[PDB]
Amino acid sequence: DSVSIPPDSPNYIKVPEPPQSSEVRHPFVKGHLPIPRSIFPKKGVPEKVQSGYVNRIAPK
Amino acid sequence: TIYGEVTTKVSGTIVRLNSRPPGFGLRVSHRIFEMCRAAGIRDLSAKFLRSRNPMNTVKATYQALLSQPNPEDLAIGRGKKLVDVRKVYYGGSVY
Amino acid sequence: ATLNQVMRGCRKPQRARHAVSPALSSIKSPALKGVCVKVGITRPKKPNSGERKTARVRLSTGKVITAYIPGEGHNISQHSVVLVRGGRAQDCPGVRYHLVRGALDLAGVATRMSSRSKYGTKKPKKAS
Amino acid sequence: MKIRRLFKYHSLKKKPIRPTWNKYNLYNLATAGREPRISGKTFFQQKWLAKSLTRAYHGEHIKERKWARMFSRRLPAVVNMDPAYMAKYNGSEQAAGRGSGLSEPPAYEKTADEKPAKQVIANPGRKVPTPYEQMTFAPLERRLDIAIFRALFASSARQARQMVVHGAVTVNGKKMKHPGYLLNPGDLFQVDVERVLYATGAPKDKKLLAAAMKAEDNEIDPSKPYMTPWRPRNYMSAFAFIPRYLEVNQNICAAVYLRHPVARPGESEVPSPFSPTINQLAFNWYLRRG
Amino acid sequence: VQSVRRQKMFSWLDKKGSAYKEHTRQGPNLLGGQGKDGLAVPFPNNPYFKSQPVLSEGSREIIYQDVMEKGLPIKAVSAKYNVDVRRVAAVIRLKEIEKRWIKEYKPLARPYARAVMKMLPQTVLGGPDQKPHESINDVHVHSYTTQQLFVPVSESREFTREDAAKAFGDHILPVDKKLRVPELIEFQKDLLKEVPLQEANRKFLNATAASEAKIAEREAKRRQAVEDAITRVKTDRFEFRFQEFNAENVGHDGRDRNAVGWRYGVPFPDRKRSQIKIPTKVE
Amino acid sequence: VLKLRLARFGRTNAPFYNIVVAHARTARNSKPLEVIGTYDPVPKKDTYDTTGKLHKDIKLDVTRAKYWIGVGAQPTDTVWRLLSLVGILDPKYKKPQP
RNA sequence: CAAGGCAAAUAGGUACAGCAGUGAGGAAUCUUGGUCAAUGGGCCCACGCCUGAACUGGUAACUUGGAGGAAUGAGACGUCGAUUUAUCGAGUAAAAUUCUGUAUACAUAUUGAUAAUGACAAUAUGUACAUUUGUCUUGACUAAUUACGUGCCAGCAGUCGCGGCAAUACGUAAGAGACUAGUGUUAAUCAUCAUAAAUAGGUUUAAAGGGUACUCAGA
RNA sequence: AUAGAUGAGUUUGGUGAUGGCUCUGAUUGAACACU
Ligand SMILES: [K+]
Ligand SMILES: [K+]
Ligand SMILES: [K+]
Ligand SMILES: [K+]
Ligand SMILES: [Mg+2]
Ligand SMILES: [Mg+2]
Ligand SMILES: [Mg+2]
Ligand SMILES: [Mg+2]
Ligand SMILES: [Mg+2]
Ligand SMILES: [Mg+2]
Ligand SMILES: [Mg+2]
Ligand SMILES: [Mg+2]
Ligand SMILES: [Mg+2]
Ligand SMILES: [Mg+2]
Ligand SMILES: [Mg+2]
Ligand SMILES: [Mg+2]
Ligand SMILES: [Mg+2]
Ligand SMILES: [Mg+2]
Ligand SMILES: [Mg+2]
Ligand SMILES: [Mg+2]
Repeated sequence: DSVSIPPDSPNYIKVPEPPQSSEVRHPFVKGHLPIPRSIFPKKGVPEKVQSGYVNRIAPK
Repeated sequence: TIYGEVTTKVSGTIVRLNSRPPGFGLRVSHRIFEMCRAAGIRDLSAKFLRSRNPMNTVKATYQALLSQPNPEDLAIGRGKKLVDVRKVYYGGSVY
Repeated sequence: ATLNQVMRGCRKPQRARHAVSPALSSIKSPALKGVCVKVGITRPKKPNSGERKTARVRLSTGKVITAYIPGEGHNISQHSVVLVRGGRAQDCPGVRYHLVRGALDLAGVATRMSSRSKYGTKKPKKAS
Repeated sequence: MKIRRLFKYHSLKKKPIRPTWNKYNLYNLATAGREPRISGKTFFQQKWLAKSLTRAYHGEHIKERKWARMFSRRLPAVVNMDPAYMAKYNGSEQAAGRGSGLSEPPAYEKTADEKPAKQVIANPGRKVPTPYEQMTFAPLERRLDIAIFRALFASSARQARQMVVHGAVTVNGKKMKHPGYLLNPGDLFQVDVERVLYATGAPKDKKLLAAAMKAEDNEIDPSKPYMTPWRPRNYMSAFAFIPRYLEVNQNICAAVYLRHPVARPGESEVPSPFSPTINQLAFNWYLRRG
Repeated sequence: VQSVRRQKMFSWLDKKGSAYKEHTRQGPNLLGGQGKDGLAVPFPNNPYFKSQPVLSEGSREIIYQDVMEKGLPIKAVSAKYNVDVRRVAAVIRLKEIEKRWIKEYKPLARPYARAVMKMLPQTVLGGPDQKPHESINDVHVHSYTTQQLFVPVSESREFTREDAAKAFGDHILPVDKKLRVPELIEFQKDLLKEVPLQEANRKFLNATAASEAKIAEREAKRRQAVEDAITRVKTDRFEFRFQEFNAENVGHDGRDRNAVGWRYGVPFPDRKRSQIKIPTKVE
Repeated sequence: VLKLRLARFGRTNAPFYNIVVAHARTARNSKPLEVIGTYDPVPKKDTYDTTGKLHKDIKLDVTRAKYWIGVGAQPTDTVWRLLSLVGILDPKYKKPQP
């Protein structure tokens, strides 16, 4: 925050709304994104997160 | 609005009236809009199921408004309160 | 029907209804070009009476149909290229099409003032 | 290009109520019929009559297709909760009897007894209807050009639309040139002071000014578009009102869009010159546009 | 010659419509006249729309001093003058803009202000407490709370607002928690316990003053996390802002509303009706 | 060959990019393995800042990008310049001082 | 490798379902542009080269979004059409007056891009400009009227219908009701249609109970 | 996602049913006519 919030911005005074006071219906977004692959197994601690793993598979 | 749902049959003309929340409006056909707008109803949903005979649609609709489930009688019959949830929530009847 | 009868395929598509203009509905086309094989007159059925100006057109698809000529007076004749659209003459049997007035050879009603877009009539431009 | 729909904008024969401060409009509003004739009309003839009357005022400058989808079946409302009631009662008494509370004797017995029964416990201000039907055209109250006209910064909804299109309005300190911008709760729109004084000021008359050449307070300045000293437009008081979803500040010609218009029990916040009977038919028309 | 319809107009416009040509009184002068509740009706055919009063110029200043000089919490100034917190926050923003103009020597529209304020009804916050400006306890009618439910329960159950909230839904709250100044309930409960008014007011200020501390603390930590995620690299021309995010939060099927990136497998909606192509948020 | 590159999206005269992990020999805008972030080339300006300074908004999952650079991903020249500013790689080009 | 088409004959190429473009077919769908500046890709130690991928200019109301002007306007004691020739309308409409400077034009700056490279354009600011109406309907469904002409003729028609000499339904005139840079029509799809009913139908007399019930599979 | 469920014309001397047809709503990578 380099420039102070002027009195024109709606964020000049923060007055949070009470819960369940709005029912805005967001529109369904079309399209999808590629699901990033998993790098570790879902059970157990893999050898990839050990102490000397990088120094073993990428020596100097 | 009316109490709950009602379905009346008059000689192959079935009418189904449903109670709707406030602000729903009279989303009903033309002849039911007149009867509701005259009796003081403002939120209702109707549906003809079998026949749309002009005469029997008015007789079945009028008979349905006179055969609504009375919560005061349903409670004494079963021996249990039928609490008006919307009345307890706002502390009184919000017309 | 029972759940077993439905599982075996009792529900089938309802029998198709014939279209008003089959030559156009069959191929999803809004209009078709054709040559006039004959230009004559058709007689309405029982209730109505008069002479309906019709034309036997050979569509570009090969079908020969009978089209109604809307308006008062026409310009087409034998061996005349005209555009055909849907819609039928209700009192004429077999006349299941109309001819477009602003078509290739068929001209629009010249002395037309109301509903000119229906008869392919340019504006008189008398004001300009 | 003047379209055919704007020819008789203030017809004294048709008497359409328009969103402006014109003197011909004031006469049509004052002499409007107490109730349109819907005695023997069919359901369609009633919905079309109500749609024509209301659309002559609400969103007059918006196409029928754009408003057909801008129309929303969601009529917001609020209820007033008295802290004094919620602090003394937990709502159980409202479920006494058989679920709907105790029964009170009929009206033809109360007055018969000289002693009036004790006041029934309930939240104050209940059993009063809410005018939901009057909120049919609430979505229009969110457009920027309309909010400017409701803040009394313009003499008409069309004049306010020109202030926006001509870069004279500033929302949240940023220039806004889209009259269709839908204000959000908390937005602060500001109009140029010069355009407000001309829009709401009196016309610049040369004949009267010609006599005032030489013959807190203000002075004369013929180098301005409005007549000096600035005085309010004629008949402006008949249209002077600010709804409660706006917080206007005339010193700087700025206003804040506090919230969206809502319906309260016994009150509506949508300025509409038509009765619930007409707003109920207009609402029923736009359910299926037929 | 003028048509008879114009002749009737100017006749009415000079005899009965002359009272509106110029505003000489102090207050609203509308066609509908004073209503049954003391408020002016602008349109006679719509009795429900009324000309609600406005905060007078003096009242706006009083609100500015209590929130800026005296440092009282907004919830306290709201409950004190019966002004909604959303309006109190607006009166301050608008007043701050005046101080800018007065400081920058900009001329205020004083002629327009005075002439218009006379046309509108006004409330004077201070000595004369005639009526509250507005209801500060209006709760929003939630869709779930609008349904007609008649729940069967035992003949002698104590069905409270907590039980009613659950009858509408599992996630619904009672109106006791949907207030903008919920401290008023705890304040009213003190009076029931025969607590002196002077002490009840003390607990109310400390309650509101303490609630705003948490709100101001949440916002501070929030904005901090928004900055800790941004890496600002200054180049010779611009300042590159690298915002960090978790690229794995795309949902179980890749269709997540809050996912970051131009989604694949979707054409342009630029040919669809009711397509919004103007800014929807001027932040 | 895995590459950290940009997928040009947006409209005419309104460029918008996706930072993606895709095989080199594939279509530019084909569905990649992952979307690491976005990149907007047109510099923006703070709303209430009258100083005239501009900036560029770039969303990047640095943790996910470091893993791919570690296993042998080859970022393009544009993505290389971005990754060098955040402080992951060394610049490939520099302004000659002489 | 074979075959037919085009080219080729002592040859052995070609197939535009790569971009632009032509002919044909069709109711019907566009430029034989610029640049590798941006993004991507091939080759290269490097520099660099190539890219009808791509980015950009062009054509079409095909669609969507936006603009396409606001305020004042009372006796020009003028005009026009009906008609209870003095009533009802055109009509605040016009003229005129006071303002704005929207699309757009021009100019400056910034930006798309940086190690360097800008084909083309966006955004911002300043100055300047007030520019079209079109189309359908008008018996009922379905919002909206008369007069004349025509006389089961000419024609209208989505459904029911209209027209046979005093037609609100045809044609013309005026008015009125609507949408509007679009408006109608044709074609198609969903919904209407519990009108193939899983959710959720029905079969005495209206479409629909098998001539019969012992029985394998199946429920 | 808790507001979302609607009809109209037309068979009969007449009435109530059965059952199609058409209109009312939304739309198109549309075409045509008048613009
Ligand atoms: K039926
Ligand atoms: K080609
Ligand atoms: K390149
Ligand atoms: K009939
Ligand atoms: Mg027939
Ligand atoms: Mg006409
Ligand atoms: Mg080929
Ligand atoms: Mg051809
Ligand atoms: Mg490259
Ligand atoms: Mg190299
Ligand atoms: Mg401009
Ligand atoms: Mg290069
Ligand atoms: Mg009618
Ligand atoms: Mg016609
Ligand atoms: Mg006619
Ligand atoms: Mg358009
Ligand atoms: Mg049998
Ligand atoms: Mg047999
Ligand atoms: Mg048999
Ligand atoms: Mg019989």
